[PDB]
Amino acid sequence: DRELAILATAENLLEDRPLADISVDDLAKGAGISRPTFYFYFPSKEAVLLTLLDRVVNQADMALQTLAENPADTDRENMWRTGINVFFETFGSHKAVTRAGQAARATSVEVAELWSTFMQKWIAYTAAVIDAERDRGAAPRTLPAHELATALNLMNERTLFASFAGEQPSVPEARVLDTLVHIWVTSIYGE
Amino acid sequence: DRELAILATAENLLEDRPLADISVDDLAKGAGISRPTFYFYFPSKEAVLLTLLDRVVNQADMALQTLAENPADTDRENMWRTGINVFFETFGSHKAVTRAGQAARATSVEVAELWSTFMQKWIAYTAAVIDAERDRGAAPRTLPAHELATALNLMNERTLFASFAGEQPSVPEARVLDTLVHIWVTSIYGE
Ligand SMILES: O=C(NCCC(F)(F)F)c1ccc(-c2csc(CNS(=O)(=O)c3ccccc3)n2)cc1
Ligand SMILES: O=C(NCCC(F)(F)F)c1ccc(-c2csc(CNS(=O)(=O)c3ccccc3)n2)cc1
Repeated sequence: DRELAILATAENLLEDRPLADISVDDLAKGAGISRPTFYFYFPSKEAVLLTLLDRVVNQADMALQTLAENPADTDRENMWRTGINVFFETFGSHKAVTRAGQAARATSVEVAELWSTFMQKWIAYTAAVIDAERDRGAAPRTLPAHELATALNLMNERTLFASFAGEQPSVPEARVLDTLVHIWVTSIYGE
Repeated sequence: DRELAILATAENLLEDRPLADISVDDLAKGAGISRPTFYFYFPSKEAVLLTLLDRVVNQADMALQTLAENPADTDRENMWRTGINVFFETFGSHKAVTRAGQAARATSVEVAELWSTFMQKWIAYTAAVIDAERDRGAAPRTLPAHELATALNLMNERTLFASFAGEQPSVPEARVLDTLVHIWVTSIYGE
């Protein structure tokens, strides 16, 4: 639609500059519509970023749902690698939306609440799998599962997103998946 | 001095509202000086937060230097707990400066560079200790030490600061030290 064109324009421009430096007029021009026509689709450029983030977050969530329904046939190291890889590939394929969406957590209650809702969901799912591993005798009962899950999820948020943004310091993007898998597997299966 | 009074006023006000909602006039009034007298001590309210952050960061750094010079007489779990505790206690004793200083990373190159410099230093020291543990045969050679150190340091930044801010999600403050120690010890000593 024109909606999909505004979203694509926003994602393209965000690869060059922050949302602060993008105007409604910029988004309209790229989508081949006028400013008032823009306001028919979105109330604000902040609504455009919220929608972009919502789509990327739901893409990751559905990928993880897909894996949870269809468990891959592998050792525990590859089970966790496959789950972390959802986030690495999904967010790493949308770096500009990731960077801008994280930055908007500071200024938008709707972005903060979106991020908070899905992090809670991914932590609860992490904990449920760690608890399943403990129930079947493959993982030791150490930390409370939900506390362990929370810190591992927060580690992944900061570490993946520092890598994608090329922050100093950061793990290089080509090393970050193996880095996180090591810490997940040792902390989940380690006495 | 009047300098110390401005710094104390800023830290007190930051416990109530963001730097965005604090004026130079607010800082002058609390310190018992006029606005132009304020500008004799600091160029801007942003300089006041930079100085507060610089003092808290250097306090943590010196505490860690103190431990590095005078190694406590304990098992490896208590060695790592004592190091992480520097950050938990130092930043956890200055939550308002922590929150505001992290938020200012987005808008101030000097705050971003301060934070980046010390994180590099703390990661290099982490890696140097992991490498010492590997050299003496107490830790296995798994991940490259500096990559492991980077992800553990970034985990601590996000997890400690989410706890202090009471974010949803977060580990409760009373559980966060034990949570992080578990993940450091298992990931550093785990095959
Ligand atoms: O990174 C994460 N969070 C942070 C997100 C960020 F960074 F902020 F973007 C994150 C990583 C992994 C999981 C997860 C849960 S359970 C599992 C195992 N795979 S599984 O059960 O789906 C599976 C995989 C393969 C075979 C069988 C089951 N992996 C959840 C969250
Ligand atoms: O949390 C950290 N970083 C993130 C900071 C944040 F969160 F962003 F604020 C952080 C935690 C621990 C260390 C560290 C290095 S080495 C050691 C062992 N203790 S030691 O060598 O100093 C020691 C202790 C006791 C006995 C002997 C030696 N601990 C470094 C950094």
